[PDB]
Amino acid sequence: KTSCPIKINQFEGHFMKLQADSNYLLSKEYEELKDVGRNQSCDIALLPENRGKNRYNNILPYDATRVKLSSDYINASYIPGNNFRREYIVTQGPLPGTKDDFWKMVWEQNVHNIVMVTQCVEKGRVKCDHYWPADQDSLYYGDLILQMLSESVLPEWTIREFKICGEHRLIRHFHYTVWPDHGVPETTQSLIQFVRTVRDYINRSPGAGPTVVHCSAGVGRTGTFIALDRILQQLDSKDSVDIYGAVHDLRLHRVHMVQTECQYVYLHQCVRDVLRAR
Ligand SMILES: COC(=O)C(Cc1ccccc1)(Cc1ccc(NS(=O)(=O)O)cc1)C(=O)OC
Repeated sequence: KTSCPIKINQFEGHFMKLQADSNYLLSKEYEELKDVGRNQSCDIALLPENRGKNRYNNILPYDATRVKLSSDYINASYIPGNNFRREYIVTQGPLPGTKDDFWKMVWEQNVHNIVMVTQCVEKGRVKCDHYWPADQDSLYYGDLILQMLSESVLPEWTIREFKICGEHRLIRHFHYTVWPDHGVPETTQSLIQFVRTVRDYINRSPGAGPTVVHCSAGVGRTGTFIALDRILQQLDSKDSVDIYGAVHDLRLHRVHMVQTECQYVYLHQCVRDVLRAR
């Protein structure tokens, strides 16, 4: 199994079924995805030299799908989307000691858009280094110089633009700030409108490499972001929605994508609201 495609007109009822008896069928479903991708090794991320480069010792990219730096090690994975095979690069939240590698990756891979769906610290627990500059002052990261051009705060996300000088790119950073680790946003609408805003900018980024998405580990809130990005496009696009198949494809690429069942529920809730409203 692989893809479970649902007719738009059937989605609501189907979601109800999954929801019946304390989420019984949904629990069964989320559970079929448990073993997807589990055949794959992570030997490179385990090399001694790379140990300090992983934020979590049990969240490591598959060798088969990892992003290589042109010492080639970053904790990052290529991920297919609705449209192409290297549609996203998914990564952990940079560490103080990996932020130069992360920006080196952004530069080499031609990325114009970065989506961050973690806070750097939540309730005191560290999640992600503050790997861009505090303000308008420029900073080096390895052999790159970065300047923050602009920073617009909104209630639920902040959009920054960076200028990178390498060996003249404008990078847009999309920071959603109210997504609790291991949890889900307080509403469907907030993330639905964030994704739609991000997709709009990605749509307008002619020539861009992969979109970067990260959270803390780069699995749960990252994977939910991307599964949502994928499915909202199917909804505009198609007579079907494939949530199971989105999450399945993600898992073939990186461990634990969509990391709690409640994130999997929340995906179904978002489709349902978009479909109720239309
Ligand atoms: C050593 O680290 C772990 O075991 C963690 C988080 C954790 C949990 C309990 C105690 C310590 C760390 C790693 C982890 C996994 C998912 C997230 N959420 S995400 O940032 O949205 O992907 C954060 C952190 C985990 O859940 O692995 C499956």
